[PDB]
Amino acid sequence: ANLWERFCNWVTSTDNRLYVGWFGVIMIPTLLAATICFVIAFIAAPPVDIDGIREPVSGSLLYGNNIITGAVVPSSNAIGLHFYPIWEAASLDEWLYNGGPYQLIIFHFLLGASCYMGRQWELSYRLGMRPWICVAYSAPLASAFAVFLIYPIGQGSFSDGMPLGISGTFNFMIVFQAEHNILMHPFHQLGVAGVFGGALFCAMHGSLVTSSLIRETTETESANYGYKFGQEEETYNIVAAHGYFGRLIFQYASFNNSRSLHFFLAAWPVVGVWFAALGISTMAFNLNGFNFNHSVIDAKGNVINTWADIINRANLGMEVMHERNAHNFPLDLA
Amino acid sequence: ATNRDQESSGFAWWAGNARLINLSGKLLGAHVAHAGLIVFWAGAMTLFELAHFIPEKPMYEQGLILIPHIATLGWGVGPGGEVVDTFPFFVVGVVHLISSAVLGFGGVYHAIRGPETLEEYSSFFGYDWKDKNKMTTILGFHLIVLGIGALLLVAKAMFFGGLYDTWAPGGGDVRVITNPTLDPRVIFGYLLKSPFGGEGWIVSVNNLEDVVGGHIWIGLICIAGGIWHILTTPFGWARRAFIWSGEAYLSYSLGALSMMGFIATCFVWFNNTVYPSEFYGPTGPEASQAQAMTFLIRDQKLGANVGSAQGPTGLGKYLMRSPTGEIIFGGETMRFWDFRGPWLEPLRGPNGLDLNKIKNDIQPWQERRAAEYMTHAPLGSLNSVGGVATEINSVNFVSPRSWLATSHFVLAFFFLVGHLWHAGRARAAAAGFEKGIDRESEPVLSMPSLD
Amino acid sequence: KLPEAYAIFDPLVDVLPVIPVLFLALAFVWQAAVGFR
Amino acid sequence: VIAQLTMIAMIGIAGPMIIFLLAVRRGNL
Amino acid sequence: ERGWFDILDDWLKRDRFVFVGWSGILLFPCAYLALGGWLTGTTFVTSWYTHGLASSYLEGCNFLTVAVSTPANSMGHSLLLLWGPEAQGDFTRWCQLGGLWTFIALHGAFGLIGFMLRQFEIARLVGVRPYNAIAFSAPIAVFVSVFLIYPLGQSSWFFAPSFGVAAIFRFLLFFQGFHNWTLNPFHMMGVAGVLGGALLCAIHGATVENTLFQDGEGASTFRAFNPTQAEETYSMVTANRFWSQIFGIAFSNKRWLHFFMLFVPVTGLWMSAIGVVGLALNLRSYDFISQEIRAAEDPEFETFYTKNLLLNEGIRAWMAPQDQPHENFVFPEEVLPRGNAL
Amino acid sequence: TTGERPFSDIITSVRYWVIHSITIPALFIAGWLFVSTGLAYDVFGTPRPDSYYAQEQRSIPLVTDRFEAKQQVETFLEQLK
Amino acid sequence: SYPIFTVRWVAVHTLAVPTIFFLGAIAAMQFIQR
Amino acid sequence: SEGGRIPLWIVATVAGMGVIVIVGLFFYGAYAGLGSSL
Amino acid sequence: MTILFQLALAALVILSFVMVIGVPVAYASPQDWDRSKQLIFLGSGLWIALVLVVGVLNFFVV
Ligand code: CLA
Ligand code: CLA
Ligand code: CLA
Ligand code: CLA
Ligand code: CLA
Ligand SMILES: CC1=C(/C=C/C(C)=C/C=C/C(C)=C/C=C/C=C(C)/C=C/C=C(C)/C=C/C2=C(C)CCCC2(C)C)C(C)(C)CCC1
Ligand SMILES: CC1=C(/C=C/C(C)=C/C=C/C(C)=C/C=C/C=C(C)/C=C/C=C(C)/C=C/C2=C(C)CCCC2(C)C)C(C)(C)CCC1
Ligand SMILES: CC1=C(/C=C/C(C)=C/C=C/C(C)=C/C=C/C=C(C)/C=C/C=C(C)/C=C/C2=C(C)CCCC2(C)C)C(C)(C)CCC1
Ligand SMILES: CC1=C(/C=C/C(C)=C/C=C/C(C)=C/C=C/C=C(C)/C=C/C=C(C)/C=C/C2=C(C)CCCC2(C)C)C(C)(C)CCC1
Ligand code: OEX
Ligand SMILES: [Ca+2]
Ligand SMILES: [Cl-]
Ligand SMILES: [Cl-]
Ligand SMILES: [Fe+2]
Ligand SMILES: [Mg+2]
Repeated sequence: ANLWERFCNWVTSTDNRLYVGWFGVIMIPTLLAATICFVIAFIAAPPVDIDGIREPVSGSLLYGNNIITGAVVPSSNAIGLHFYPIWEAASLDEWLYNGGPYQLIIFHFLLGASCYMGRQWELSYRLGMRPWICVAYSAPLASAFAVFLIYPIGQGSFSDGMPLGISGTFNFMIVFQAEHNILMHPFHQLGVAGVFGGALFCAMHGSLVTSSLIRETTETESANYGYKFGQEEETYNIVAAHGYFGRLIFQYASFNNSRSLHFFLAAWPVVGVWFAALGISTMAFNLNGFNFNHSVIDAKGNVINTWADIINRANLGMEVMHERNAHNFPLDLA
Repeated sequence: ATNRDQESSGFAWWAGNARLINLSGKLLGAHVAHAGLIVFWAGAMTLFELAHFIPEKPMYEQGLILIPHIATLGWGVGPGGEVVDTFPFFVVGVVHLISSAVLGFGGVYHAIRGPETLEEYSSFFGYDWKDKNKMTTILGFHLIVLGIGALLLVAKAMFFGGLYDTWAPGGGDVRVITNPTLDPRVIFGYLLKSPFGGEGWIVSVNNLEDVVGGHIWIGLICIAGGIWHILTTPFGWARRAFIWSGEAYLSYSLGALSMMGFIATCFVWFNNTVYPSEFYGPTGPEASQAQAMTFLIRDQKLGANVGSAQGPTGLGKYLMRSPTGEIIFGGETMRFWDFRGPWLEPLRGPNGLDLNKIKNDIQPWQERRAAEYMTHAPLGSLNSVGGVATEINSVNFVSPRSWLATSHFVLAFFFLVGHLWHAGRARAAAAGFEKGIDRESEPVLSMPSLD
Repeated sequence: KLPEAYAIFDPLVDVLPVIPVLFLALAFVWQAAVGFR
Repeated sequence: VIAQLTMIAMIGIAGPMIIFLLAVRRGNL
Repeated sequence: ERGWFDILDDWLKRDRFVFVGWSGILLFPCAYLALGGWLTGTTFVTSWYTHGLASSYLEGCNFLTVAVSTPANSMGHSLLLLWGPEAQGDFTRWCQLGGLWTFIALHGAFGLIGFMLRQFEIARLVGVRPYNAIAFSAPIAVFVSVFLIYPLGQSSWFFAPSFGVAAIFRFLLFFQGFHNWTLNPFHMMGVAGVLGGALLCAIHGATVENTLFQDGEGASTFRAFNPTQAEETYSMVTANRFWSQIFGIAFSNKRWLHFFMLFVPVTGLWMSAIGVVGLALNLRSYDFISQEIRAAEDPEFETFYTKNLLLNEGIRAWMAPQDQPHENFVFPEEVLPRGNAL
Repeated sequence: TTGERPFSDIITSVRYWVIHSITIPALFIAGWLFVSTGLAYDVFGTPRPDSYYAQEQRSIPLVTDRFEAKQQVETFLEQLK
Repeated sequence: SYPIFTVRWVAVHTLAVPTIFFLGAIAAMQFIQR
Repeated sequence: SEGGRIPLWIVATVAGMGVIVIVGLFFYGAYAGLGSSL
Repeated sequence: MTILFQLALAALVILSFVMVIGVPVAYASPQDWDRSKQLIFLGSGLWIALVLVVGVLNFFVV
């Protein structure tokens, strides 16, 4: 074998402790750059003029933040969707003021995480597996694309991308509610059904398999020792599990087929989260939640408030207060 | 009934169309019948739009997406995009609707009556997915067809009345394109432009000369490529790079359509040339700029000196500099300074927005347009209540730009998913493990431990 | 509006665009008839 | 309104009628 | 021994389409009434006298905006029994006073007890370990903390969640503006357990479906499984190698994997419940004191934390007069907090 | 199976549909009339569109006393003239 | 061959009977004008 | 009486069409009368 | 010409409905295919004729 042939054999080797592969050739450097920049920025970055109004917001630990308040702050509204790599700045000091780290991080991250998804297909192929784990990962990935790329595109600025920080995330959520009434949007509602249901079914499946473990141990040892890695025989009794759950509800509401059950476990959260991602990605173009403001009117024409109108009052509070020095004109159009 | 249950086909009802992979006749029917559905919708939706259409309201106040496509081609409209004749819309709708019956007829025939496979019937129409030469030949036919389609657009623009030109001197109007851009430096230059702000890759195309010239190129490229693929078979390197199966080819096309979907989303969101704001409403960037313009006009009429007016932050309230110094509108719309539109451009000088032009040259038609666009911003609820999320019920409006961007993002996204699903499946099926791991030949069991 | 001669077909025209959706639903009726075999 | 609901009734039944007629006649479903 | 008790026991535990049991005697009436009460209220019943809201299909609400709303604040924590001193046996007045709220909450609570008893009862009869019932303690801790303990620490049932889609959304936004509930590490642990549970659900389902053994000839692989089969339907060994190489670690023990799937969302929900118990008393994680001291002295110091409090202050001022009508709030235009222009 | 008649047997039988082509429409119509006669408003105490406010009133009839809450509502209802 | 009035029968009708009544009520509501 | 007389695919199609009609009416009602905002 | 037009179009609609049900049923029916094939041929030629008739008469009624 020549050098290229050998290199290819190593890259695609099924024997590396962590699989590299061709997607990994892009994933490794991009994820390392994003990680390193993030860590350094989160600790040490100076304040960033997120809203382009010369009002710098401090995100880093050394500049007065704790783990909860800290963030890498989105790039300046003055930049908008302009590409702002380090070399476009006159200095690192300028780059930092304008939120250059945010762009470097999210672009390397999105590239790296897309390659992470490809890499999941890639290894499944090398191991002779079925290929669709990567399709499940497309759900959180799509969600990351929605908040870091698609929303900024629709609104015309990376300053409206989700901040890389715990409190910045909450800021993004509250402002999103004000501007899109996301709670009243059916795609976010499907998302909630996806994650509440995902958690429910996770607990359900956990509890049912755990409930029907076949006795292989004594009381002075963990029942976990009753299963040995790679054993051929199933470790629980699915017939007893189905016997239980089918009586809890009724026979035909319970799965007796493990393949069907596990498919449902994959599908429910993944589809819901795809809708969550699509909610963000379509509210990115301002097709917003249901608006029933003043929908109910009496015989004279008096407005009779519903809970929708109370939501509206909360939303107004968010709207009027957010970015309190950034608006000069009466309508918030992006 | 051949292959029409799970036992014989290996595919459950919910994967029923996979039963068609190797039945070229029935599969032709599926495809032709489906092309029928697309043509049916195009026709029926147009007639529906026309029946609901009030000529003196803007199209974008009327939930129209198809009439705007016809109007952009220069049919049925005059100066400013005003509707002068609805008959071209009627023709487009009827002719599609009639054509769909024909396609539906052929589809139904092939699907349930005609020969199930075409190979024994004809060597020309029959095909084996794994026959690389036959695959590239059929691909070749379709590329020629597509090239002719692109030249049909060129024909309309140059020889059959022209296209609607929002940029036309003295105001938007239908205009014949006599000098299409042929220079490959300009045409392919778009393809190498950054997709980021102020650049916008192909989405930045801003004049009909470039649009028409692009389609001349694309028409010729597609016909040349089609001939190429009829006359050649795939080279060795291509043979070793791809999976050669029906499902693989589907996956490649799903990937391509996904890409196109996202591009179309950005096209309708930002571009106001091939999506004239007269027909589709203002872009998000456009309406935000139009707001700044509106209040600059209002306050300047009241006596404000808008050049020297310092806002609360220290930046100009109405006017400020972009990061490269151009004079731009201020407030949040600073992000939208790359916006360009016929109503704004007359105020633009070498250095950006010109203060002397602003002070002296703003015409009533500009005030009207800015007010119109500001109050038809592409924001609205799912139940079509126009405006911000906290707005009260009153205005029944969601911009066609929002409808078209959101729908196409959703479609493009699910098509990326379909690409991954089918590409991963095509690989596994080709290698022979799509149904699971062979218990007596589990690959991992022959591999050394990781530790 | 449609040209006046066709006005009587307004109610029909209002319904036509939804017909494609009926084809998807039809696939399910058909499959139900053959027992989703 | 009556005219619109009659149309979607004839159009709506067309599909299920095709299947029904074929099932009665032992057609090639 | 063969008395009436044992004969009743026999009938209760008959193997039928819908199992009954001794637990059924509690469960079925309480669940039926809770659900029936909700459907009845959302269909026909107003919130005009308790909230100044329409809340039923009868009044013109849709599925998103209908609710059975909490009683007026002036009711305090009244049980609001139909025969109690407020309604005095008058069914109509009882509806107008919010009696259906305590009706649904209380039958709901006893119904949940019945459901968990049902889980125990069936597990015992079938001979399985009662981990499903144990896991259900999380839903119960949430229901009890949010619908009972929270309003009990507040002024009245008025501030419990109203049973409705939009009403619940209002409850979320109230907790943001008033409690800064996103900042609370007990809610944060809840979020991690819910999202972590959804993650585990998806990843485990996908891993099993993608490490399946070929056990049939069909390209649709569901039929190639038999409930009574002894063998694992998928390869733990291949799954383990995949994740070890992709992510760095992998499950190797199926019993642990499935216990963890119980542990994560169950623990999350229990954590969120503890935070809500604090909120019953306004014992919030509202502020970081060091942040406030700095920001008060330094008008250039700004974080996403200070930004979110401004949002909260807007929520409170803008929503309180209509959301808390018993307070008779009148906030003149001039006092309302607003940024520039908006 | 648990001994009850299969649902698919029941709902594909003529007798089921003889019974239920009566009982289902009967229930639906009874529900309809419960609303159309106005009885629903009376049973539950829900305001009709003309009964939220007196002609010139813009204040909500909020219950403000726990033990005289019944009388308060009755007083609010009287004031609708 | 099969019983008619079972626990299952009762359970089914406790739900189905009010559901149809309610659907008729809600249908009627769609014609209420202020 | 006899199970099977009315094919299950017809029962499903008719019941399904019934559900579409009633839900459709509810959506019509969102635009007319109470709750229409008008 | 409005009498000719308005009924030719009604006849177009009516025949389309007949064809929409008739063509697939015929295609999938076991017996009477000989009688069916000619009727489908007839219906198709007549459908095409009616389209052209409506198309021409359009301009004498609009
Ligand atoms: C665009 C939608 C679409 C199209 C074009 C097709 C096409 C096809 N499918 Mg798929 N399918 C679909 C969606 C579609 N399918 C969906 C959504 C599902 C899930 C429910 C399925 C599940 C499925 C299964 C399980 C199978 C198919 C099969 C087939 C083929 C044979 C059908 C047959 O034998 O009919 C028999 C039915 C009849 C004779 C009844 C009448 C049907 C006709 C076509 C209706 C025409 C109505 C129309 C209004 C008439 C207009 C005529 C006018 C122009 C004159 C056919 C090529 C079969 C196949 O693969 O065989 C090898 C097969 O087994 N499909
Ligand atoms: C590109 C697709 C597209 C776009 C952008 C539009 C856009 C528009 N249409 Mg048109 N139309 C379409 C396709 C489209 N339509 C189709 C397929 C039909 C046949 C049913 C119609 C028939 C039609 C009629 C009859 C009317 C419109 C009208 C309208 C306007 C208002 C829409 C509205 O209120 O939505 C309401 C929103 C919804 C109903 C929600 C849709 C959500 C879907 C179900 C989610 C899809 C998710 C995904 C694809 C599924 C994947 C599942 C996953 C698990 C794989 C708007 C301009 C109205 C108008 O104003 O005309 C002048 C009008 O009356 N349309
Ligand atoms: C992609 C579309 C397509 C393809 C590849 C085929 C292919 C085939 N067809 Mg089907 N069919 C179609 C669509 C298609 N058909 C449509 C739309 C209809 C309704 C009109 C039919 C109805 C039909 C019937 C009734 C029969 C066939 C038959 C055949 C076979 C022989 C055809 C032949 O000898 O032509 C030789 C070439 C000619 C006769 C000259 C073609 C003239 C064309 C129309 C000129 C216009 C071309 C133009 C570019 C089209 C643009 C359309 C675009 C706008 C959509 C062959 C397998 C036969 C069969 O399968 O035998 C058992 C047969 O009996 N077809
Ligand atoms: C539907 C359109 C279509 C499709 C599906 C194909 C399919 C095929 N072509 Mg054909 N071709 C077409 C149209 C098409 N062609 C046209 C219009 C022309 C005239 C220009 C040609 C001229 C042509 C030639 C000369 C050759 C092919 C070849 C091939 C084969 C391999 C192609 C390949 O490896 O791509 C993958 C692409 C590459 C490996 C190029 C480099 C990839 C870069 C890095 C991607 C950059 C793009 C990126 C996504 C961003 C886009 C913007 C960018 C421009 C900045 C395959 C059968 C080969 C063949 O075997 O001939 C028989 C071959 O030699 N085609
Ligand atoms: C197991 C089923 C069950 C359970 C646990 C409950 C529980 C409850 N109901 Mg519900 N209810 C049920 C079934 C049930 N109900 C049924 C089947 C109906 C239809 C009739 C109702 C209709 C209903 C209504 C309309 C209301 C309730 C209400 C209540 C609450 C107060 C009840 C109370 O104070 O009783 C007190 C009585 C007991 C606890 C029984 C004690 C039995 C002892 C051990 C025997 C001693 C009695 C003795 C012989 C009498 C001698 C007295 C003498 C000195 C005069 C509580 C949540 C109220 C509520 O929800 O308000 C918000 C309310 O208004 N229920
Ligand atoms: C294969 C298949 C399928 C499918 C199918 C299809 C897809 C089809 C189609 C189809 C089609 C696609 C069709 C069609 C049609 C059409 C028509 C039939 C037409 C017509 C028209 C007319 C008649 C007209 C008229 C008019 C005029 C002229 C003017 C104005 C007015 C009016 C509108 C009146 C399914 C899924 C079921 C499944 C099984 C298989
Ligand atoms: C019309 C127009 C125009 C133009 C245009 C054009 C001229 C174009 C184009 C175009 C083009 C010219 C394109 C393209 C492309 C391409 C692609 C899309 C690709 C791809 C690829 C791939 C997919 C690959 C793959 C792979 C790899 C990478 C590795 C190995 C393996 C494989 C093979 C798998 C303009 C703008 C001026 C204006 C307006 C209009
Ligand atoms: C243009 C035109 C036309 C056309 C037509 C057509 C083309 C039609 C069609 C049609 C169709 C195409 C139809 C259909 C249908 C359908 C349906 C109606 C359905 C359904 C369904 C359902 C309801 C389902 C259900 C179900 C099942 C079966 C199973 C499982 C479960 C469920 C429940 C999901 C005419 C002639 C008028 C004339 C003039 C113009
Ligand atoms: C409260 C009360 C009571 C009771 C009551 C009850 C128990 C009731 C019931 C009731 C009921 C039991 C009702 C109901 C109902 C219902 C309904 C109203 C329904 C519905 C529905 C629907 C509408 C559906 C739909 C849907 C869905 C959800 C799914 C998917 C699709 C769809 C969209 C189809 C008593 C007398 C003791 C006493 C006092 C109080
Ligand atoms: O940057 Mn961040 O948040 Ca989207 O809306 Mn306009 O811009 Mn600002 O206000 Mn609202
Ligand atoms: Ca009235
Ligand atoms: Cl903010
Ligand atoms: Cl602004
Ligand atoms: Fe499992
Ligand atoms: Mg209504």
